[PDB]
Amino acid sequence: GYDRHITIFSPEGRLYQVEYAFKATNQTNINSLAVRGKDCTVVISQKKVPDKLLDPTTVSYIFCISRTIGMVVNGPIPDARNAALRAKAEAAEFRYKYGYDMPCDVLAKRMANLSQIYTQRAYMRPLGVILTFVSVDEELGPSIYKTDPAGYYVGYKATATGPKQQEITTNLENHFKKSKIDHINEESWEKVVEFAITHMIDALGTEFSKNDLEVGVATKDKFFTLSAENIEERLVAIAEQ
Amino acid sequence: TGYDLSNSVFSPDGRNFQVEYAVKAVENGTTSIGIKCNDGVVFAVEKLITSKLLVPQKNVKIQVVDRHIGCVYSGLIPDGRHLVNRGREEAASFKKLYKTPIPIPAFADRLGQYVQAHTLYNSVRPFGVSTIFGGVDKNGAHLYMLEPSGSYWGYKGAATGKGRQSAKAELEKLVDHHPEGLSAREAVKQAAKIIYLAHEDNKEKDFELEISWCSLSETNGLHKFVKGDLLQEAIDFAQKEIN
Amino acid sequence: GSRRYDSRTTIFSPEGRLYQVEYALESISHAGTAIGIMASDGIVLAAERKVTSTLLEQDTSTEKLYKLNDKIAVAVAGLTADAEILINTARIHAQNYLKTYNEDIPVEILVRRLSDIKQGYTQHGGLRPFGVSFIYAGYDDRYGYQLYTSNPSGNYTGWKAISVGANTSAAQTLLQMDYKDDMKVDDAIELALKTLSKTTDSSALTYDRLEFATIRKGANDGEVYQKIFKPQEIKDILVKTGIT
Amino acid sequence: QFNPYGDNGGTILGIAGEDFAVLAGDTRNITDYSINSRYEPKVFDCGDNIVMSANGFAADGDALVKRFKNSVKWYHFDHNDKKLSINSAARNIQHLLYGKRFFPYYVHTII
Amino acid sequence: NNYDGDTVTFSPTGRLFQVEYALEAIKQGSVTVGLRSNTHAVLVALKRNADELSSYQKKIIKCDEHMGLSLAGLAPDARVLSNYLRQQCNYSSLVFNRKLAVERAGHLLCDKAQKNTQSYGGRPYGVGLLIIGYDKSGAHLLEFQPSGNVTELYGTAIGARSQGAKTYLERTLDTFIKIDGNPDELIKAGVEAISQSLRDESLTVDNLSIAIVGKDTPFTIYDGEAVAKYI
Amino acid sequence: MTDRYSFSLTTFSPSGKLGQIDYALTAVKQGVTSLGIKATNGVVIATEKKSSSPLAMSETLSKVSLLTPDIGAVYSGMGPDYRVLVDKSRKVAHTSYKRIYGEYPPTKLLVSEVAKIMQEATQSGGVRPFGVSLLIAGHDEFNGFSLYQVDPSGSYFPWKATAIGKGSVAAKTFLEKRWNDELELEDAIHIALLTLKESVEGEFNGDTIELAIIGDENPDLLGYTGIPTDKGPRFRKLTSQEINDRLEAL
Amino acid sequence: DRGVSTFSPEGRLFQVEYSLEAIKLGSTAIGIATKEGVVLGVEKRATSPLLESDSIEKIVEIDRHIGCAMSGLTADARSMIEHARTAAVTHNLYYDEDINVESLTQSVCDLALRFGELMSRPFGVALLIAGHDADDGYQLFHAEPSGTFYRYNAKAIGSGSEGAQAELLNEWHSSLTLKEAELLVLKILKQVMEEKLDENNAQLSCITKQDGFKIYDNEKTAELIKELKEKEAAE
Amino acid sequence: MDIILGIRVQDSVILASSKAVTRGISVLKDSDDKTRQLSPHTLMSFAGEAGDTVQFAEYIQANIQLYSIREDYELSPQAVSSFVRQELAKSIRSRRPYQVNVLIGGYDKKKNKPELYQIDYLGTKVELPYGAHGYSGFYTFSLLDHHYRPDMTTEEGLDLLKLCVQELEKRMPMDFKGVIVKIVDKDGIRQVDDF
Amino acid sequence: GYDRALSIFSPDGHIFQVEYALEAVKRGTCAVGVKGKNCVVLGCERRSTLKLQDTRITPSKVSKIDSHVVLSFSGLNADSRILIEKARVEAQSHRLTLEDPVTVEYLTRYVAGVQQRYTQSGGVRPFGVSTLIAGFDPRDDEPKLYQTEPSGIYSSWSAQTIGRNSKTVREFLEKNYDRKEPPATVEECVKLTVRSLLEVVQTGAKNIEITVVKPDSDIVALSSEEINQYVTQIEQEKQE
Ligand SMILES: [Cl-]
Ligand SMILES: [Mg+2]
Repeated sequence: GYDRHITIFSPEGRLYQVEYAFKATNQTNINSLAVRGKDCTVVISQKKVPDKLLDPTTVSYIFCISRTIGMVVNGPIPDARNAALRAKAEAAEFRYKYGYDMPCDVLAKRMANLSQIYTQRAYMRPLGVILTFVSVDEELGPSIYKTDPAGYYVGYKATATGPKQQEITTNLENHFKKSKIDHINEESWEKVVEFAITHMIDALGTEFSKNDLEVGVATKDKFFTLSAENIEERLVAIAEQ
Repeated sequence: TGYDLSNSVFSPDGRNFQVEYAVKAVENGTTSIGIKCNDGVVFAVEKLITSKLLVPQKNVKIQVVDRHIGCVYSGLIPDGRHLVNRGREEAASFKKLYKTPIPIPAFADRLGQYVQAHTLYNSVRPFGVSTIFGGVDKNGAHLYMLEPSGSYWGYKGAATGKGRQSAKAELEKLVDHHPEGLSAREAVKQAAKIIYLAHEDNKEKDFELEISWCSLSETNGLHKFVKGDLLQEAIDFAQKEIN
Repeated sequence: GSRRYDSRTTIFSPEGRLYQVEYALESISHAGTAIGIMASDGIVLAAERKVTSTLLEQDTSTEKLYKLNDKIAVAVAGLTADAEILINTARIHAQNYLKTYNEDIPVEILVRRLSDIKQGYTQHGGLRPFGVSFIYAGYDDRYGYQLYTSNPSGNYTGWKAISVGANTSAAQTLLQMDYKDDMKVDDAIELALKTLSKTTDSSALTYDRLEFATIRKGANDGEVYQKIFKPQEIKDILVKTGIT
Repeated sequence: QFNPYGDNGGTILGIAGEDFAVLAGDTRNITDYSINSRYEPKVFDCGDNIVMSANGFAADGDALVKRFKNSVKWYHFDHNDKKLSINSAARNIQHLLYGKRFFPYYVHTII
Repeated sequence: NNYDGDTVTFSPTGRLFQVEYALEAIKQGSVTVGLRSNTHAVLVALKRNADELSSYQKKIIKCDEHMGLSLAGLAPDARVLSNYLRQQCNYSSLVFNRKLAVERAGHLLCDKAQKNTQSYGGRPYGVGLLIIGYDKSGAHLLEFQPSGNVTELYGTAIGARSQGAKTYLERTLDTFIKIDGNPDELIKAGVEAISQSLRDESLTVDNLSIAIVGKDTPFTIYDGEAVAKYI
Repeated sequence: MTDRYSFSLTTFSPSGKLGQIDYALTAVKQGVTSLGIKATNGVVIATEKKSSSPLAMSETLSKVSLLTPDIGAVYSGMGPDYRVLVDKSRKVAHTSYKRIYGEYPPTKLLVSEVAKIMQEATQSGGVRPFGVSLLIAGHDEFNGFSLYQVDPSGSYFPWKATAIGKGSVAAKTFLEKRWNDELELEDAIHIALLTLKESVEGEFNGDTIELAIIGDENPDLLGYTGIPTDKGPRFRKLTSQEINDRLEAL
Repeated sequence: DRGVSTFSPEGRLFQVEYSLEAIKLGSTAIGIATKEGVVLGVEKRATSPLLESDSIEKIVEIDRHIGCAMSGLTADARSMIEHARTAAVTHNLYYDEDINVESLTQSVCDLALRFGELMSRPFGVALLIAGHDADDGYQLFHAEPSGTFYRYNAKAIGSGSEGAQAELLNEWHSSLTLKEAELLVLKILKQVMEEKLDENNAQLSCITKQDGFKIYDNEKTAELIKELKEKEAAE
Repeated sequence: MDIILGIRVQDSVILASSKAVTRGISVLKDSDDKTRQLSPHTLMSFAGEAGDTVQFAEYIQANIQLYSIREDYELSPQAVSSFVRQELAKSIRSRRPYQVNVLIGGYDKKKNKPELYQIDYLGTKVELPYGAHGYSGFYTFSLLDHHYRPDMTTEEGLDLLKLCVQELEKRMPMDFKGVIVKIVDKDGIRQVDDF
Repeated sequence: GYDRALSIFSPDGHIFQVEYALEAVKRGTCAVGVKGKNCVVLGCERRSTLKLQDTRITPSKVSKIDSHVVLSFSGLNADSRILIEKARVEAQSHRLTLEDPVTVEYLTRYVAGVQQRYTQSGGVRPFGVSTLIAGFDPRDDEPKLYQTEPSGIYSSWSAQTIGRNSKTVREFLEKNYDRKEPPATVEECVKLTVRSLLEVVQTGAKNIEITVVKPDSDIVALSSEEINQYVTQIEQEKQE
């Protein structure tokens, strides 16, 4: 059964290598979440540092692709960094060739097309990662676009990724049923981060310290990650309410 | 099955068994460590004296990259040399274009991406080494450890090889007992002790100690080998602690 | 490495056969039958479309019969997509010859080159062969009217009447029975249709499941005309011979 | 425009006896009207009892001698330390020189 | 078993079987011995013949005036590697007017052998080499294995029954290391060392091959009647 | 390193089957139902927008794609394979035609170029076939309106009307009853919506249905005025609101 | 399947070892080196009586001072001979001299291992390269597809090799004349050959310093065959 | 090289080509045949740059002979001339173009008609009743305009050709050492030995 | 490029791909070559399961490589065209550089070398073809007949056959062909060639092709009636 080793069709029209790449996604056992505000897009991810000898500042699955675009990865770090470096190069080249900053959705498509090539061409394996791209696009506004090893991609009102993704997904679905809108109706990004953390706490059922989380925030003309103290300040605000 | 016969093939778990098999070659190799300190890093390695016929001090395993980065590894020694040769090419092209010497995090990703590239195709074999490396740059001291998968992180202390668990346990005690920091000269002495303690897991053949270090104050930010009086002082410190 | 997954398309069996060529021929044996009949004053090409659907657009469709130049046409049996690759190559080859020598390409030369391409895919490159058999119908001033066939092996032969695709065994027996050398085009038209009508796997032979073409000297004085039959023209010729 | 050649002057002289041979050359190296060196040798022992000089443009002369010395070395490796005969050396040098027929070594060579 | 089809495949215990099989070709090869003092370095090689009508396979190759090796295993692979060493030694001379350090010679061989163990299609070198040389830091002896591993030693031996000579040198270490300014005595110690690997056969005139390099001695090989002194 | 897969991954089996093409067709069978109907004065192509999640914005994912101003495409099977085919199809329309002749290719020839690309994935080294079937609707001056189906093999067939994917067998039978040669475009849109309701299970509205037409020229969608010969694209994607209007009088 | 350049567990290249089996199936070729010259002789082995035996070219000139006899898949030898001839002539062009027999053999043996995944497989032919040069005199070399070559005083290759080699072991001494060596090749060929030895199914050749490499006529070999039979009957 | 002429009459094509090969101030040869038989009924004469002429002629000859063997069929003079023109048309935009002018005289066996083609080094082809390359044309064209008739015999064509050679021998600056004359007709190619 | 080593050695020292190519030759229609005192004759079988053929345009079994050399074959027909084309190109190239047509030996040696190259080149399979190459060297009246095979070996033959049932016709030729006295005339040589094919063929109608080659580029193919006369004459003498 060599049709399960390379990316060719099985008798039932399936690509097993692609399906097994999807299972590599959860190998880190980390859950991510992304939501949109009025002016911003917030992404949050669990941060697990098991080894005491690790330098916790270097342990990260969130990446600054360009000034405007941020990317969080669900999957092993080597493939995550492979994807990040390529996305950075693609975003830079786009700006040089076409004279404007690469949009979040266009980068997502480009990376998705690359992923598609690995599902069709035999010598290249799929990357075992799910890439969630976030920005505040100058045309489309707050944006979340997500790519997988199949080469599939789509925009999102909000999204979640990881082992307990379904619990987070339904938690967010129920909120948007209630609020009757496509986003978090909130002025400051600080409170959108608070929303994101609060709803992750409810869905996963765990409490978070400052070092258990990792936060990325996209605003107009910049994407940035929060420090431990920025998150701690944010956790204190949730607790006092 | 047959998922483990070819590199870059995902198993039904989502694993690349060929990379995990390369890790076994690393686990088989001699012990090597890295200790981050106040203003730099210290590297040390176990050299098994196979025979009396081995010339002492003349089978050097620790390698320098550029002038400010030290690299040490455990597993297939030739694979480690190939990786350093690439590292030197990467560091040379960085300095050529950007003038400044390559930063350690920048350098770490250059090796990471190259090792990760050897998990993408069935026409190449994964690297049979875990590489501990680091140095001093504009932002201070950095220690890294890189694995056959291309996975790397920053470390306070790092260890790999046959005596990795013994060394890790000893490293964890140093991190706990010295929260404010460990000095460069202390780290050299501790490195010696930890190699001697980690030698208990490889005690058939007796061994030769080799240490190197980068420190902003002690070596002026450059990579140097610990030799002569400072080496013997570290050996004596290690000898006193085992007894 | 990649050796593991190589089918080895260009090798011999222990018996001295080319596996892939033999299996490509097996593929072609399920394709709709195509018949060529060469008369003294023209050539007929007849072909059966593969199980037609009632909602298929019949008039603006081309599956079996293709034009290579003004003097040469081909009937296809096998994978259409593969045939189109080869047809465009053959079309280009004909124009290269015309550009070079200022003369229309002799039929055999075009056939040989197309057959040499197929041969290449069986001897080198490690690729699968083209799953296609052609019937070439054409005219030149050296040999006059000519019928050829080529198959995935790259071997070609000349014929007075020939069939490719499905039920060739039965079709060839029927052609061998009723064919004679002093035959006219209009008689060959009738023979072609009668043969398909008996060898068809369908219940009854109808206009919508046929492609038809003639190459006559029926133009005005010493010149050749290609006629790719329209749906209504096939309907009329089918009534005229008394099949429907 | 860049001129890749120059004239370093000097002169050389070879004479052959019955059981010996001499190859002489002055030690002066010049450019235009200046003296570069009063002692810059240009007659070299190349091994196998072969002496050589390539006078004219010194850079091309040094390059040629360097290549022939290296040619002698590889002749030993490839042919079981066989002594390179003077006639065989000569023919080898022809191929070195002619190899640059369309960008010549500006030298008069004597062995 | 299932992991020895090519060099690109690791076994479940982390072994490279094609490299190990290449290592096996060395064990089948005829014995050769290396040893050095502070002033000189010596290679001693037992040559092998096909039969009495054949010549004895030449084991020792010269790389430069100051460096050379002895081989054990596939002789054509030794020819490729020795040729590479000749070029590297020669590059160092032409470009830098510098004799190639014996340590760098080893590093270059290691890296060349390694590339063949990590790529599909190729194969490991099927030969082991003992490189001797005299450079700016005195006399040297190296042991090359086609895994890539190169090792600097006082003395060693490779080939069939090389453990006999290797044990002898391990005992004699303190004696032969101090044979300074005496070529013939250092060779004698090497000839006595290789004699510990002999079974049924003894050292004859067209069987023994000796090479030496040192302080005021270019790399020179002795065969035939020139080695009759040491029998 | 390097692509060592220089050999065919699709080969003939002893029975004469091309396994990978058959298996690609099986992947198309699993795919969501899409259809196309040709009218006298237009063509309609339609499909269901299968949403992966309710949090996902299905507007951002376009199953019906403009290839040229007068040609549109829809698919059934693997979405990523379709997306790259659309990219290549758009580009080939320029490189192999518009940059030569100064005008857009006719439907049949663009279809032929797409078919060629899909055939090469069936024979070239180190690749699998595309896991999609396309329905390409288009108009050109000399051929008028046309509708084509393109399969993983690279074979293409012109259709009066057809369906592909999940419930294609039932959908084709439905279309055979309703189709005639005198259908106006609005009648074809009506039948398309009826046919598609059979295969769709969940919600059936303008937000879950994607539908486009090849009809009259749209000067309002051109973007400029002044050139009389340039009259605008015949391809138009129906809006969510425009679909719901026709679902009331269903 | 498996790689072309793969090692066996015993430390040998599979393909090289399999090519050696092909060489054992080949027709017998014998070479004997003396101080008066080197003799080369081969079994022609015509597959049918209708085949014109004089067209069987298994002994071949490389240069005036170097000859060559082959055994195994003889079609594979053509490109080896072509390379040898070019190497010999090219060296004469570059150095105005004859090329050493050993250096020629080494150049041929460099082709041997240039196979893998360069050509697709090793050569299926062994060569006996006989010649003369001023330095090492009369020489005989056995060049294998392993890339290895041994110098020999005498050597047999092909199907009757192990039986002929044992015979050459006893018969060869350092004072053999050329005439003695010619008869010895004919004697040993007649022993190991299936069909009865004559001038048509066996061929002799030699290389001497004075006359260079010469293939013998069927008339000349026939007289040596007749001389051989008389000498064996004489005791 | 220098003088090549061609005359197409009723039933044949006649090619006259100068015998002199000059380099510098020396006539090296006075019996040179500046022509190659491309096929049994097709002859090509040539003139131009030294070396290029023969190299080109023989290259064309080899290609036509290869075609003949492959198809067991003689290419028509028109077909050969078109092939030759295309080769020159490629050549002119090459790194180093063939500087060769040719006349192609052939008898088409299918049409039963003689044909004369004039092709210059640029790839400029024309079918003509009479043709010339180089300075020859400046005398012969006007002479043939006057004396040529389309229905002439081969013998009349040879007298007409004698008239051209006489004029060239009178008014040309260089000594071209007479001409080799060859006739191409239904029976193939033959050389006139006494001219 | 496709690199795979398809022709490789097996444990017993055989190259199976080359040997399987010989099986393709054994499947092919029979071809025979007989050389007389002043001529060579090439006889060829044509299988009679193919009726409704057009013999005018169907590729002939004997091919001219030059005006003085011919090539017949047994095995894969498509493969033979590639060898014939290369041989024809080399024939013209030889005339161009040497100013002399090829010898029959040289042309054979070239074709055989091409066949050999395809037995140790990566990505290719051997030619499933054996050839009989016959003719007369330039300015020479001695007949030449050579054989080649997929492995690349070649040799000269007084008479030889290849293809299916070739072992039967080789048996016939081995007793009927006298080396001391070959067929003195054209008629004798053609008759012996036709006789040898009649051991295998079936009927002597449109199943036998005969091509006679004589010195100085004198090659002619016999027609049906001309061959049928030999068939009629042989059968009447047989009934005895
Ligand atoms: Cl893209
Ligand atoms: Mg002109």
